[PDB]
Amino acid sequence: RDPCCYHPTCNMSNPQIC
Repeated sequence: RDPCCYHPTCNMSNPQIC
């Protein structure tokens, strides 16, 4: 998966992935 989507805040900061 995208690295950030395993790390909430990261993907909150990148809705796009997750």
